[PDB]
Amino acid sequence: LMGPRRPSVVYLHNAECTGCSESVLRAFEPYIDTLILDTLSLDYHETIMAAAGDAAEAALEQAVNSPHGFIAVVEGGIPTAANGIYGKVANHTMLDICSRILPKAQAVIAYGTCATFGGVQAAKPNPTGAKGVNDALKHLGVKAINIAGCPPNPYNLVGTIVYYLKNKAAPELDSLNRPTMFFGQTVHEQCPRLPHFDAGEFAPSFESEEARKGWCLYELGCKGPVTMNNCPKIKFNQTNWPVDAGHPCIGCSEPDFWDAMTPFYQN
Amino acid sequence: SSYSGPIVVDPVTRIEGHLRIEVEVENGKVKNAYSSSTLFRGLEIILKGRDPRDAQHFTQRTCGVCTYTHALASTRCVDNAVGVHIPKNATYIRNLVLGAQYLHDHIVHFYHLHALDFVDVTAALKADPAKAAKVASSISPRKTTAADLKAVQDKLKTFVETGQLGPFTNAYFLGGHPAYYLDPETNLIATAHYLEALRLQVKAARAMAVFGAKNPHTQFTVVGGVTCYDALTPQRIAEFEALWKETKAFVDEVYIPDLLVVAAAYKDWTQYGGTDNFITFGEFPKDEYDLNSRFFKPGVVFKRDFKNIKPFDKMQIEEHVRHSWYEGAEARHPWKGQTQPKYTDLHGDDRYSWMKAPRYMGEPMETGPLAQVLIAYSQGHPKVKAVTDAVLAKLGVGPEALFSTLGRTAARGIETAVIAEYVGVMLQEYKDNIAKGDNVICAPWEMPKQAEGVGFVNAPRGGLSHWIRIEDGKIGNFQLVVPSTWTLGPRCDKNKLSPVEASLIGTPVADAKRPVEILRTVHSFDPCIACGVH
Ligand code: SF4
Ligand code: SF4
Ligand code: F3S
Ligand SMILES: [Mg+2]
Repeated sequence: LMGPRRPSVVYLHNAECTGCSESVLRAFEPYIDTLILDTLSLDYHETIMAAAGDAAEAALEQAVNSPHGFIAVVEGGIPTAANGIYGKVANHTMLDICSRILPKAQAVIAYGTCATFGGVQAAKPNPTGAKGVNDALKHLGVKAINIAGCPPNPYNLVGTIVYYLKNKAAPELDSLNRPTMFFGQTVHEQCPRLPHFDAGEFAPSFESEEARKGWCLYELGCKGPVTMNNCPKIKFNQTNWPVDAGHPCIGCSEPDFWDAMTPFYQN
Repeated sequence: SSYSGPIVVDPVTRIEGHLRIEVEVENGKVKNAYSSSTLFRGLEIILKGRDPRDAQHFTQRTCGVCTYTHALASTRCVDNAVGVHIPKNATYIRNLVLGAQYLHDHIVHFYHLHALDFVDVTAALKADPAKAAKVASSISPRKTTAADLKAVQDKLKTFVETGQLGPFTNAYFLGGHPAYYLDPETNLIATAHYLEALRLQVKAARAMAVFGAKNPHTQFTVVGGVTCYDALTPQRIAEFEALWKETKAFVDEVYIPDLLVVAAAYKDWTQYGGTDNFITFGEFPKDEYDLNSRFFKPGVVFKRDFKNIKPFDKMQIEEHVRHSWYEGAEARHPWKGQTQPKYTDLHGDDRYSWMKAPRYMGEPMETGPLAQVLIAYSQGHPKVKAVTDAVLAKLGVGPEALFSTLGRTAARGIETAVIAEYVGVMLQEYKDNIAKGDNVICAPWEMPKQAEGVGFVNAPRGGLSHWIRIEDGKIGNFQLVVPSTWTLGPRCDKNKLSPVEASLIGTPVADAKRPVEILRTVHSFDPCIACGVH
């Protein structure tokens, strides 16, 4: 499915919504066709691969056991309650799959807040015992680079992979294992509404003339001040980001944000 | 050479989420089928006790393929519970983002999820690009030249000669397959357009971000309307309009001609994958509280009786658990819903899925593009009638052909074409409203301590409903009943096969090791298991 030439990527889907996979399809300069044909060899990916069933399982085995080695990209949290039975693929639990494959990878990237920190299914009361990759597999020595967000900016995945392929090492990482080159600033310190924040100019409601005029969204719940991401700088889809669409940041690149940042419309 | 025995497809790839399909085949034909969904997350459990305003942010993470749709359903549900009537512009903006979602979603489905069931990409290397260009130019107003198609063939040749087939590794068409019928030229045209669609879908998704912040997972809806004041500006409207016009051109000149050419080559697929009953909720309202004000109207049809469309009664929905991994066997209306996981492993106590089994007046109902198209046709919708008749005329088949895997696939294209044109009508109405001086996009509201609410979306896969019970101003119960739950859930406590299970009976299987025929039918429903189970 691979051999020498392009580096092999094995992409796994655990407890996920496929929004992180969709974000990679939005890749821009390079676009996803360049990435799959020229940059990398995408050797397993359940959303887009041709093979199904036994043939897909054999594709996975061939990729994982390749003497050229592979990089793993992981989407979704790992459900660990009840011996992992809340998530299975090919009748194996996701915990077992990841425990067997991820220690064999040359590098692991946990892509999206679910894979990095546990995400939406780990919010209270966490009925499936979902965990992020590093938490679930600590004991096996797996240390995934965490690219957080729900979903992350795909600029940050491509930039991390390019860095790794050039330098054969991870870039500088923060204390949540996220690259500092993308996650070193709060959303707020990069926000165009910062002068209104400083002036104590807050929108009191979404229907208000203050919201119409672009006043700060802090009183309406904005988590920009406690959230590390590059959204105001890179934007999404080459055109917009939540505060420029008039909605507060909900904190989606932070651990446990579903419980820490709620209620989303309060500060 | 015909097989008797079981076949299991686990994972079913080229869907959203985690699906296991099991069939029994007798003499080369499927005799029995099971639809098993193998991931549970439990978002309904997680929502209990939270602020109703937070629900849309959680439920949007039901699914990133049908992104936005659940934020819209939850916001419609909480709008309804609080009794707010959102401003006209909020309805326009929400409707425009939804229209853009349908175009993105269906283009990606046909090329990137479905087409590898029917296109042998490696046979494109054998094609004559000059012949292929002639064929592509004869089916579309867009002119394609031999050199355009040679560029694609040259790129694919370098790819395959690397020995790293990537997403094509172990494809069912490698080496040839008796159920793959396209000639090399048609495989090259489809492959070229697959690759083209990888870049076009970037623009189709960007259209949603112009008003809606970002894709995936938009962030512009609130209870009472929308937040995006910039969406009123002529610059953002022009940006949306240009992305819409380019996406529409791809639908009309690339997707629909390819769909028709593949359909014509696989006309035997009019004989497999039919279903009996259809449900649809309507979409694109003028009035948020009247489903019959929607561009597509709601309706219910039993046993293909389109002369007697029945009104949609929301109280006749019950979700079964007898064959699902939940406690007990009692079906529930979603305002009395229960999500009590209890795993018994595959077929333990006759349970085999994490999906519930929704039934309407006790019947299993297909939802999605075929239900939306057939019911709107039967209601005299003039746009749907025009496109559907032209499609039937071009393929040379009668209306009965729509009750099939081919027909379902065609209906997805029909709905894409009709919605792509209707997005221009909505955009003009929105422009006209701003020009009248209406610049309001959000209305004020108050949270009740006790309330019931429901929000209805007809999403790209069909009828979506979110149901809330507010108690003490918090979420007392929140239940999602999602299109793929209808279509791909398991049997009910009357042991009725679900639409996907029933539609698989009769499927021929040429090679049990490479059961592409099962994939063709399953993929025609466009399954979404994160959606179906949540
Ligand atoms: S991080 Fe968010 S977008 Fe990505 S799989 Fe999880 S819920 Fe979906
Ligand atoms: S809108 Fe949010 S990120 Fe921007 S200045 Fe205000 S609090 Fe900070
Ligand atoms: S919600 Fe997420 S996408 Fe950026 S603006 Fe806030 S970190
Ligand atoms: Mg439900």
